[PDB]
Amino acid sequence: YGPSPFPGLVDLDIRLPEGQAVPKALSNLAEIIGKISIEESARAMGLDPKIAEEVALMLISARRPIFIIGGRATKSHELVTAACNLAVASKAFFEDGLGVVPLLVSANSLGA
Amino acid sequence: STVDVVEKVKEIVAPWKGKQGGLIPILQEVQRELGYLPEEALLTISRELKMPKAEVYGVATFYAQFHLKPRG
Amino acid sequence: MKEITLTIDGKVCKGVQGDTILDVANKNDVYIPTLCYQKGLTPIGACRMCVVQLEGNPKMLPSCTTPAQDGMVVVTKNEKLKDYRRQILELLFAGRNHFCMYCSQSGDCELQRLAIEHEMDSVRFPYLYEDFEVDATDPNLMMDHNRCVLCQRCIRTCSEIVGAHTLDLERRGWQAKVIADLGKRLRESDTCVNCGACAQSCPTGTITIREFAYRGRRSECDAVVESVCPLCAVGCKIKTYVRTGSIVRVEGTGVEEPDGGQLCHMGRWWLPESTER
Amino acid sequence: SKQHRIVLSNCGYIDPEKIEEYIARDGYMALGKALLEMTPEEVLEEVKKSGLRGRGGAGFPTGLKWEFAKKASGDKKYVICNADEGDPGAFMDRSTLEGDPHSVIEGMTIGAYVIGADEGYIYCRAEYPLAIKRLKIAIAQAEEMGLLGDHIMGTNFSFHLHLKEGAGAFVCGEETALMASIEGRRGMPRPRPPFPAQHGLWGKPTNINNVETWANVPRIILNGADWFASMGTEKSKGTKIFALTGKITNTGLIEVPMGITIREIIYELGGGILNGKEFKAVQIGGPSGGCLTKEHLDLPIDYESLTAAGAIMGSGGLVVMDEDTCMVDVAKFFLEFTQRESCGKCVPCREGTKQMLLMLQKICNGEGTMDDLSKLEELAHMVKETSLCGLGQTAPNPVITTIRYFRDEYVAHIKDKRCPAKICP
Ligand SMILES: NC(=O)c1ccc[n+]([C@@H]2O[C@H](COP(=O)([O-])OP(=O)(O)OC[C@H]3O[C@@H](n4cnc5c(N)ncnc54)[C@H](O)[C@@H]3O)[C@@H](O)[C@H]2O)c1
Ligand SMILES: Cc1cc2nc3c(=O)[nH]c(=O)nc-3n(C[C@H](O)[C@H](O)[C@H](O)COP(=O)(O)O)c2cc1C
Ligand code: SF4
Ligand code: SF4
Ligand code: SF4
Ligand code: SF4
Ligand code: FES
Ligand code: FES
Repeated sequence: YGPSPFPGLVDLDIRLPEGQAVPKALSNLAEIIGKISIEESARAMGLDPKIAEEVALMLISARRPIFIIGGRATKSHELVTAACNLAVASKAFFEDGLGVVPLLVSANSLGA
Repeated sequence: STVDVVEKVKEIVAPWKGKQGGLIPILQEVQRELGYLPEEALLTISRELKMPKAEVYGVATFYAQFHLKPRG
Repeated sequence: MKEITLTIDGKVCKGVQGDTILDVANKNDVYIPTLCYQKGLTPIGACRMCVVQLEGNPKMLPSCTTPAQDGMVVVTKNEKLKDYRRQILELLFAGRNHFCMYCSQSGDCELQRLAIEHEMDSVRFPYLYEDFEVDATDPNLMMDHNRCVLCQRCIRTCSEIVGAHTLDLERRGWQAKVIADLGKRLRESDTCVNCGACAQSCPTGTITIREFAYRGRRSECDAVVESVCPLCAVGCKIKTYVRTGSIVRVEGTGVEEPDGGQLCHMGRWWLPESTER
Repeated sequence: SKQHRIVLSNCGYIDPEKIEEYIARDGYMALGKALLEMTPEEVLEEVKKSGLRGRGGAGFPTGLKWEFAKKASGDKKYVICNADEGDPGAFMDRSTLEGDPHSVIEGMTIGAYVIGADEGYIYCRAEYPLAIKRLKIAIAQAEEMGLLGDHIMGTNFSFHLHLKEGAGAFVCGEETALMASIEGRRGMPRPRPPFPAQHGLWGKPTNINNVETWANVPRIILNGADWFASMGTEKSKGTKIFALTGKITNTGLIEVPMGITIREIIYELGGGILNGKEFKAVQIGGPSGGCLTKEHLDLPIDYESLTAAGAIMGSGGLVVMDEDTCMVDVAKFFLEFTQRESCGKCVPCREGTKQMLLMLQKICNGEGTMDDLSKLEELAHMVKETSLCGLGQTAPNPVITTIRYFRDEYVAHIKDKRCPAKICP
């Protein structure tokens, strides 16, 4: 729910309305591990069925995707897990870990 | 009108989206239907092909056939 | 084999079958004049100062783009090569307007050092006095096209290393120029991140960081210390230059890592601005 | 007059649009005997002994280039036909694509069969609408008959052509600049050792060739190779299209075998200079080519012989000069062309070409000293030996060749301040 930090390289801007979109996202990616329902999991996400449908369609056609999770999502420790679950629901694996790559604001994170 | 050229070049870049090449023919056909390449045309070509503005201006000013100003 | 050996300047050098001659030369210690070559960028081939010839073959080969092949003898210094390199430098000086007296890089410019090492004391050419634009619209970076060698190392750094493809070449021929987006000034360009990777890549004094002019010369420093940028988590390796108890220049070590040495606006503007608080 | 026509053995005794007229004269037979009779290997080795050197100007054995392209990694190849003839005076090649596009289509198809190329491109300037039109309709009229589509002759071989319209530059005729121009970039040449046979269009191997060497692979296949090697001297075997122009009586395109003395070219083929004047010089290789004078009258015209005479073979334009013409002005005109068509990537060309133009302008205008001539000679040699693309290596050709044969005519501009051109103060 931001300014699309790359206005000119993105081809799918999905603006989520606030509230409790975390369970909505986690149930949405639940279908991608099993079936790969969507309408019921795409109401608090503020997306008409079609928008979430082709979101999932582009997410499934990618052989090696990656997710960039920002510091805004840390307003609730639930949305971080939601991103990390969207990572496993699309087989975004690397030999060092998942494709989550969090953006920490300092360097002494574990130290602090 | 600067708003006419937007959609008019949208319809010229349509047959070329996601085809890995063919930018100098796009510029050639925008030169054929306008006599020159305005800044609006180049900006919209860059936004549609998602090719940087520096590249499209470099290739537009590389060839003598093209023109960046209205010709006499 | 993947293990070849050449003879540069009589000195036998070791290398790998995949590299170029300039890489085998730099690998041991051997020196070859270079102006458009930058470690971390694909060889370009523009200045033609790295020319080198073999025994028997009278042709001249660019040591930075020609591969190394076991059994070849390499000659870097002779009368012909000195003459040709001095002619190239004199062309570069007579074409553009080089005023070393007030250049910010007037003691750490690659072109000036190459001119002094070749004993250049005259240009021999009619000194085309052309009018080139000086772009000082951006408060931080200055582009004085009177000092451009057209090595394109700024266009390669903002494209392959940074991604913000803000720079490219304008009209071809002698009228070649390094422009921002759609021929605009740097301040009007929206696709710029103000990283200064172009200022670090420029060998001449065309692109220059403005607020540390005349102070951030690497030749008149007091100490060079390498450390890490504390501001963010990426932790880029730096090459702090200290002069009279003040940081005058922060350069990005790591032209081998995927970052490529490009530091953020903070890493190379706030850190030297912090020592004067 | 009397000349051997191989490439243009169709000219006007054919219909330029309808293909069955063309096939009525052994049109596509070669393709058959190369796609249904021979193997994809012998077709290469029998071309390799035909001695067909690259008619684009270099003079490289096309068999070797085809061997380099065939023995490549990965399964994706290309074949390109360079008709971006930018020399104003080298209409040699547009006339071929306008006369018989189907022979060039045959050549590209044979190349695709030998090398193993799926796709193929042709590069024509948008300034030549006639050739573009005729080729766009000829490829269609040749795939309808099952010669340019999928499963040609039903033999596991497909070959599509995409006619690419060039933008209009002269530097874009080199291999690397052409490859960059197809990919939607600037025609800025790149270093050679990664040749355009291991790494070409989109990284895939390519086999860029000229249109007149493409127009020769069809005939050397059908008429054989021992026959094609019986019209050369000892090294360069075949015919060559020449554009004889300038102050000559008979101007146009001629087709002479290789190893012909230049006298026959200007004294008995064109019939002499276009007045009762005498012959002074002849430029052989278009703008970026040397100029030969009366000491070179019995020297056969080859690839190796012209090089020793400072003149390159490329664009094939033979422009003749009267006795009145001055060689300082000739050099300036042919260098002012190569300056405007320079890329601006290498220092030697971007700078030395402008500087040589200025030196020639001041030597012709009477303001020249005696050491500016030495400066000009050394600058020519430096630009020739240091430049990246062949444009910079052959642009200071009309200065070296005009100084090595007309040195007295230059010194006369420094000492006696008068010019034999009788045109300028
Ligand atoms: N309009 C024109 O036709 C025109 C204009 C100017 C000059 N020219 C000619 O252009 C030439 C400039 O040289 P050039 O650019 O042709 O280069 P070049 O002389 O090096 O060309 C050699 C040819 O052989 C091929 N080749 C060589 N070694 C190879 C290898 N190992 N693997 C694969 N392929 C290999 C090259 O790809 C090229 O086709 C001059 O000879 C000049 O006469 C032509
Ligand atoms: C400035 C320049 C322009 C050229 N223009 C052409 C051209 O228009 N057509 C062409 O076939 N070759 C041209 N060449 C030569 C190319 O290198 C050519 O593609 C190459 O020699 C392969 O053709 P070939 O094997 O028939 O010689 C040009 C070379 C240079 C340096
Ligand atoms: S860029 Fe270098 S050569 Fe040019 S004026 Fe500045 S110090 Fe002198
Ligand atoms: S400051 Fe950074 S983004 Fe801007 S031109 Fe220089 S390198 Fe490119
Ligand atoms: S600005 Fe600097 S790096 Fe860029 S082309 Fe000019 S001299 Fe080279
Ligand atoms: S230079 Fe910038 S990106 Fe790199 S570690 Fe420092 S703050 Fe982070
Ligand atoms: S440094 Fe080797 S060619 Fe530019
Ligand atoms: S050309 Fe010699 S007189 Fe001007």
